[PDB]
Amino acid sequence: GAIAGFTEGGWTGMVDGWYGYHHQNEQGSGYAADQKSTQNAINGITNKVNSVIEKMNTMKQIEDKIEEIESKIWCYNAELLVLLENERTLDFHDSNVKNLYEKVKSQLKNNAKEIGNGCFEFYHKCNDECMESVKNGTYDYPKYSEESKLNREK
Amino acid sequence: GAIAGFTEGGWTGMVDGWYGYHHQNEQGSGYAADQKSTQNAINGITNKVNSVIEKMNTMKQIEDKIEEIESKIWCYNAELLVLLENERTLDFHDSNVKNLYEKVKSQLKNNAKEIGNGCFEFYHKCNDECMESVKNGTYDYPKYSEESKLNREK
Amino acid sequence: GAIAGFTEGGWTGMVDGWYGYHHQNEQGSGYAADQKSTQNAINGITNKVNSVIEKMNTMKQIEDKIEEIESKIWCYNAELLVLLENERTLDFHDSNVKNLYEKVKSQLKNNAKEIGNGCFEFYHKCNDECMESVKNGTYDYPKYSEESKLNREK
Amino acid sequence: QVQLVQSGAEVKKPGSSVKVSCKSSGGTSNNYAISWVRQAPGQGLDWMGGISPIFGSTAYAQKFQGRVTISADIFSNTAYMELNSLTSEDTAVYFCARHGNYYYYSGMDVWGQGTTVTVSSASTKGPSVFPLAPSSKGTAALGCLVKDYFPEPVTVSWNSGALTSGVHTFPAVLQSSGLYSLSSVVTVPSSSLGTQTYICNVNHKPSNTKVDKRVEP
Amino acid sequence: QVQLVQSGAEVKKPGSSVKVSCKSSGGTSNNYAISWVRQAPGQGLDWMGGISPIFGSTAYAQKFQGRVTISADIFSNTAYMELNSLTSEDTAVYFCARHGNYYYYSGMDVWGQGTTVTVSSASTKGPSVFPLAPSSKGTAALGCLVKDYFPEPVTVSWNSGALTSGVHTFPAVLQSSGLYSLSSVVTVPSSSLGTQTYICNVNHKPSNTKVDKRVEP
Amino acid sequence: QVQLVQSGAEVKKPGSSVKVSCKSSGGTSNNYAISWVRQAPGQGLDWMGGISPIFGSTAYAQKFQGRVTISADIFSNTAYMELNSLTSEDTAVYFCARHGNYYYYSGMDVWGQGTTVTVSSASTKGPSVFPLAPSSKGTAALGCLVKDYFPEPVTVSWNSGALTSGVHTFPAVLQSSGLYSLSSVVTVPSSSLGTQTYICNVNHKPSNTKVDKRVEP
Amino acid sequence: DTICIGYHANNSTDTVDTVLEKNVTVTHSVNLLECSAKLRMVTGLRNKPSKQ
Amino acid sequence: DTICIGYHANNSTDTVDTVLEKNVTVTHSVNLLECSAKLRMVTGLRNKPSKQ
Amino acid sequence: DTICIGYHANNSTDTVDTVLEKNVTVTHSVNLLECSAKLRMVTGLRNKPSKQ
Amino acid sequence: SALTQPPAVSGTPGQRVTISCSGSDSNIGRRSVNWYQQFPGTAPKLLIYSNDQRPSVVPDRFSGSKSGTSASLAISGLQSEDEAEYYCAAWDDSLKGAVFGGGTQLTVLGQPKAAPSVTLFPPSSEELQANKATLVCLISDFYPGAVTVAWKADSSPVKAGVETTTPSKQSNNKYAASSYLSLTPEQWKSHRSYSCQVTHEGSTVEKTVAP
Amino acid sequence: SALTQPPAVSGTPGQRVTISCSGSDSNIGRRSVNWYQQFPGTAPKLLIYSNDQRPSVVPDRFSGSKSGTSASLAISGLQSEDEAEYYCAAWDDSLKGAVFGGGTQLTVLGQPKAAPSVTLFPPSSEELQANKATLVCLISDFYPGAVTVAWKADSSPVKAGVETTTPSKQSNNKYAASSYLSLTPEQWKSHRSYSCQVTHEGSTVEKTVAP
Amino acid sequence: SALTQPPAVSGTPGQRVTISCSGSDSNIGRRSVNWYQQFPGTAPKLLIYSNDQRPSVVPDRFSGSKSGTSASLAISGLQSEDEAEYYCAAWDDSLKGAVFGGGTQLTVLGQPKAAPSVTLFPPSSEELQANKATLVCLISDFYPGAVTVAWKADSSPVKAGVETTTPSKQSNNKYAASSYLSLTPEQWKSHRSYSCQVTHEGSTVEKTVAP
Repeated sequence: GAIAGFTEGGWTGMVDGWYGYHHQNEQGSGYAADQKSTQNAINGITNKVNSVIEKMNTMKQIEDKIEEIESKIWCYNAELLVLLENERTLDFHDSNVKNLYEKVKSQLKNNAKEIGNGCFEFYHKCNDECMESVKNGTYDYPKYSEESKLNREK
Repeated sequence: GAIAGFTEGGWTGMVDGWYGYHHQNEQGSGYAADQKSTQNAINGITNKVNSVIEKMNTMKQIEDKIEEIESKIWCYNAELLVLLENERTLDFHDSNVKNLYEKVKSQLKNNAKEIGNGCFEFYHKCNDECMESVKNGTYDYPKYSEESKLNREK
Repeated sequence: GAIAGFTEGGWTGMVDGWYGYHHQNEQGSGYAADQKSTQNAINGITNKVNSVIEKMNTMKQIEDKIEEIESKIWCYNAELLVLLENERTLDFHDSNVKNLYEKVKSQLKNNAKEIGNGCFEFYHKCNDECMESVKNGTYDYPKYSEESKLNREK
Repeated sequence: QVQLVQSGAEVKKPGSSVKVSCKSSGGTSNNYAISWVRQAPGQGLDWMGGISPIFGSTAYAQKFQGRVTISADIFSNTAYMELNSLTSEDTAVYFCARHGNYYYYSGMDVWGQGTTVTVSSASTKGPSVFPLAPSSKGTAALGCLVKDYFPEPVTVSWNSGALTSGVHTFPAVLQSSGLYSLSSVVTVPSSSLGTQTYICNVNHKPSNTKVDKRVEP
Repeated sequence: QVQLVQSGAEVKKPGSSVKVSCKSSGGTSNNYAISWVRQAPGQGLDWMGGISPIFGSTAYAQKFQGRVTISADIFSNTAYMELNSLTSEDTAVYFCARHGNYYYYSGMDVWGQGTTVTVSSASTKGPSVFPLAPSSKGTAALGCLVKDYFPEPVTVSWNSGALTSGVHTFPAVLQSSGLYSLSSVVTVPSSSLGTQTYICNVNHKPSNTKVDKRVEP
Repeated sequence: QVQLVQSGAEVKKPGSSVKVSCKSSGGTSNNYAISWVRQAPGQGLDWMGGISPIFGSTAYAQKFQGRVTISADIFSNTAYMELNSLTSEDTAVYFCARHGNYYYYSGMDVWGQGTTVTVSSASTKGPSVFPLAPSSKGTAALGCLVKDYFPEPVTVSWNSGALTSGVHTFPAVLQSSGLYSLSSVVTVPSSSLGTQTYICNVNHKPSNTKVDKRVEP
Repeated sequence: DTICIGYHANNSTDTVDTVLEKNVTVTHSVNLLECSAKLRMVTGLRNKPSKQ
Repeated sequence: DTICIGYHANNSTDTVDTVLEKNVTVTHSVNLLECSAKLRMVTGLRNKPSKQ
Repeated sequence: DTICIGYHANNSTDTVDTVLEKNVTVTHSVNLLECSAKLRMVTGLRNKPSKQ
Repeated sequence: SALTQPPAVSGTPGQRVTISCSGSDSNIGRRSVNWYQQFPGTAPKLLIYSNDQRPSVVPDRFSGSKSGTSASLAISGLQSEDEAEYYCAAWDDSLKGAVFGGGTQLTVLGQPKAAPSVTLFPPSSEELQANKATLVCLISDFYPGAVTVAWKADSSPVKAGVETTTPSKQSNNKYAASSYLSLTPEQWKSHRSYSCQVTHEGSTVEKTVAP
Repeated sequence: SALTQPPAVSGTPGQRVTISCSGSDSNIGRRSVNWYQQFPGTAPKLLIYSNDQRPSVVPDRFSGSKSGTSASLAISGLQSEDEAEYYCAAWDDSLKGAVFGGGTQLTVLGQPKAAPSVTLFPPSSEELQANKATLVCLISDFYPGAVTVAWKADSSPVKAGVETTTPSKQSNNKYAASSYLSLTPEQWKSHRSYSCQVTHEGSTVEKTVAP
Repeated sequence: SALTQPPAVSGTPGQRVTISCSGSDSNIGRRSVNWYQQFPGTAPKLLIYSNDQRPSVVPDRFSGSKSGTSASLAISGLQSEDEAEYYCAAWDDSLKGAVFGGGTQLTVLGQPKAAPSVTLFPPSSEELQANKATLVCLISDFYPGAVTVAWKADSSPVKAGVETTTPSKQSNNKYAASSYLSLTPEQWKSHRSYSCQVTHEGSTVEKTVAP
């Protein structure tokens, strides 16, 4: 109905990256994904892959019964090393984007304050101008502390 | 002393099923377990079992030293596949019964409201009549919205 | 800047043990670690170690190809049994010290009350006298209920 | 296609113990509660208890409490019932039954063939079978006489169960000496007389006597 | 030192399909988006689509949608493009390109050598090479004549790529019979005349003809 | 029944280094802090440092900081102490001790036999043992003379430690030449004279001389 | 009035191991060994009885 | 006005297993088998689409 | 006045792997190899130092 | 036993008759009742569960109700194949056990007198060689069930060695019985002929065998 | 195609000239533009990305700007090695695809007339034995590019069998072309001598071969 | 060293005497003190820990107190087997190290004069064959400890080659000492007889050996 924020789901509409943002100032909607950390994630994610795939490959029935032994081991050996990095690929994701929260609670300060759900309503009105600076990591706050300090009044 | 609710423990007294309810209207106590989802749980739980047990079973000292090799592998192989589905049998449980919460927060609406602990006090008085309908999944709410809307007054 | 409490970090300054306390009455600072449960932790921790290390150790290329087979198994077998008790060594830690919370919420009662972070401010003034009794497990509360009940006034 | 297949009938002397098995053939019943109910000859049903192996419940009737042990093997899809300190009142036919669900409130919807358990001071002996020639009468009568067997019960089939029409197998009689005897007969047409042969299957587990005799003109 | 190495040129008749490979040699590009862009002879660049294997995106140009399939093998660090229902307009040179990042907005920074794909009703035949003797002229001229080859294109090198200076290899001509022919020449000094030898390498994949003839006085 | 068993005495010349081991025999001490404390001859106790392997603490006395390394092997239940840049003041007896708990505040409750470490400019030589005949005197005296050994210390036992009563082993004397010598004697009864034999065990590790001579009439 | 939703508990002393945790007591499980002698598989839920 | 930080979701039906959990649907993964026939490795994130 | 309960931290740079997580820095562990060269076992706790 | 049923019921073909089950608050009063069907010597089949609910195989003519502390079941268009005993059942919370009714035997208003096929069997030949003589009179084809058989040596009756079974139902349900005459070949060598005499509802049928 | 470029540009060595790219709101208007360089027969190289950003290998003389709905690039101190075609590119959200400009061909104000080296090649000897005769006139060393070659048998021209290529750039860039004279050894056995005649900007060069 | 102890103490059998330990705020002042026992040449035993706490093996006669910045220990019913040195110990936070007292030597009011058993040992026979002669005078059985031994060749003393040990405690504790006479078989061949002369508290004992 409305939109979202993390807590209750991811964003089908955001396609520019794994992680990223979207804003609604009075101009209009528009999903904008974070190239910043979507990249350095993938790079490591990519590095986890080959690091996994680097491990693939090192009396008649004796030979067979052995052949089937390491057909057995290796095949579960893999299964072992699949569930592992899979789970920890997935704590790596959720980690990053709570890190992509500290993102600007260490920047948006007290100008918006947690809606709870993972969104923010500004004591400001933040145009393209402004969300871009957030996205840039630019977001100053001598900005216009004052009005928000006033706007705070609410 | 009082009774309970999930948060701080399970119910020794409830024996009719894994998951289920208990109510205290002015008539009297009585644990009533949810056949609904206790069954479809077990069915899957049961299906997890045989799916596990389907995997059991596929120069002098060479033969032995091999025999003891897959005595070794298989025996830990199992140990592997025991801790796994055990843990995820146990996220399956807790999952279901938070699902057995959404149960009627998507039904009890705002007529009772979360005690916190996992119980509810009605802005209503809900007799056998009424808890049965909850249990049935019947629980209408043109019921008597009004009085609760009044009762809400509190 | 200030000090801490669990929630946002452990204590570099506390060296007397794994788990333990520190207090600030008007006398002065001083980290005091809990020998009580730091010991019975280690003892079990120690017992987990040897229990792990008790498992170490039970046609030409046939012999080798086998030798390398259990070089393979055992070496990952270990790797298996390392991540396991490592993770559950680490739920054992966090468990203990929430147990080292119930410690005196089942003792400090309502004389201090949760700062949230894992510290306490007393409706009392608790000198060396007093924190020692906490540390001892002595901490009575016919103590001086009254003044805290008054101090509570705040 | 699930069916419950119970072990064959057993007979033991009093004070001894017996274990009865119920195999879920064609699938598993582990996700169901299975109950044991006994029917003494010409008597009503009596609940003994039940087990729901995956659910984790094992229940007992109050009267049979402490004397009966009910168990299940999930691997083999087989549930077992064992009764101890047998007396003459424990002589009965024992059924295994599956409830509609994991619990005992639900109706029992798949039933075993039933297993006869007989408590008698006694020493088991095997039957001797002798043909009953098509002496009497488009229709004719032939049979097998089952002689001297202890204790009950015995099953009879003809030609490996291939023979199905017009066969009636009689109740046993208990003689003064104390031994059972019986006859099994089937009336089949007179037309095949001479060409076609009749063969008898007699089996009774306590003796585990499974015995064959063929009837000739 | 990453470079993208594409399979050699292919020629297939219309309505058939072709698969082109791009190998990331000297490293992986899996953490990058790779796009396929085509340039028809003397024409502008045309985006066909792209894939980012680890990110999980596969994108297609609208005009080529449903006709093109782009894939990657993470193990081999190779990306593949396959086009179907070929027609004459699909005759072109196909490049593989790596974006600056995991996505297609970023600039394409590593480029393959390019692969020529020719759509012609035709039956592939191999070239015959004949030496062009240092007949003409401190400087001299020698060459190889590449005769009767279908379809385009052919690569020529001299003495295993060892020979680099003053070599010019000509464009082909399409004869009335419909077959390509070409000459390759290099002007090298007259000083080594008699002592030192020149060797020719001619290869063209559709025929997969790689052919060698050495030129003598 | 835990006991700490230290390696035997060692002697090394100054500026060299020595490693001393303390084995927890009959169990593990890994869950305990173990400290190293040294006692120079006729001097007070001196804390060198300690280690608590499972807890993760390794502590050093300030004076010995940077010169001493204390380590533990959890597998072998053995803790090690190594001192470097030896000088004459480092000549002493070194003990290993277990605290009451994982930490160093607690009392040291199991003590090793102690290991003697001697720092001397010197070249180790082995002792020669010669019997001391029961010449002198219901009581008699016999002994072994330990001759020419460097450096200290030597252990003497009689008949494999089987012989326990009335044995006194003397302090060594340092001769003008600079070599130690000693005698060991035991007074035992005169009654067994002729029939029963006495055997001597002499061992001192720096030489690792363990030497046997039996005394005869 | 009130209604509560709950899960089963009992007096079972049976225990199992999980990847994450050790010797958890649960109300019911089946034992798979008709080697190293440790293979209990859980069917029931975590055993956390009320008190009274 | 508002700004939200979000993660990707899509219409992928692909699923993987983790130590802890089974058949989780994720937006993208690579398949490693160029034996027991179960070896999918995740690259994408947990697939939890909004709704509208 | 206040009292706080805390756990140890230090300047250890040592790290281990768990089922769930990778290279966690912990205050103390023992190394078991007196093969694939990865077998550190933790004894200490997660290393999460205050700051000042 | 906790549940109450009439010992026996009867009905005419096609009529509706009903069987009642009375329990206390401990069983039916708070829990559902299931009722079961038994044909002789075979296992039960489930007809109704959850008070009024009916199973896939069962005819609509069976239908149910339960009220208060009692439950009852009506069989409409009663038919002859329905001849069997049916049992009420329920969970009992006091017993923490399943309970059954005493049982009710249903009879369908009989069909006319039908005379027996009697068959008498000879010593098998091996059996006389074995030490044996036995006569088997198989009395078959009878309807409704209780009669007496008297056996003669010559034309004279023999009391000794005679054991006669009490009647049993055939599969399409009318009755058959067995009586055996035990005795040794000398008894046989000596005789006559032997006969088994069946008299039904006052009318007698006989068959004879001779050595 | 979504992006607009002039078809061709020219410049003198050392001058600054600029090439423009016009798009709509769907491409450049909301997204960055990348522009590419193509020398003939080889793959493109990336010069600028993210509007004004410049790659490590590229000379500062290239620099960029984009405005509103259009973008343009200036090449200062234009030099001869720069002779090539360069393409604008951008992401298009409507297309959800990458787009390219039509392309712009850059010409550097030519350098003086340079005459060709012409080389004519003989039938290889195996080739006459093979059924064959072919003459290869390799016309090389030419600057700027388009001329005509006429071939004679004796001193008389031959129209039949002549195929002449359209000109191509050499690697340090001036042009060369190929023409082939096809025909069978009898044609060859019979003749004369053969010649390839190249005339450039009205002046003719000839070489001759004889059997 | 941080902790203060009297160098030596004495007591009569049965009396109570006390030994003190003074530290500063850095050690005992904020932490518990442990004190240790040493008998000569052997390892220490722990007597008290945590100020006043007593170990399972230790007699109640030992008991403890510590006050302020000092600690002291009383031994009641002092007995002779108690003769040994005992050390105070504590953790020091400034040093972040364990500290020990200087040590205190306990003496029990002596028991009466006891004369020595002196034993003189002959060259072992192999030893004279080996190049050797040595005399071993074993002076044993002595109480309390310090005396002088002078040795004679004939009846004349020999200064050269004589090395005499300083006294040592036996295991049930009274003292013994060793003196050796070194010298070569010619010295031996030549002589007389040899004697070791022990004089204790002014009274002399002698034993003699001859070749």
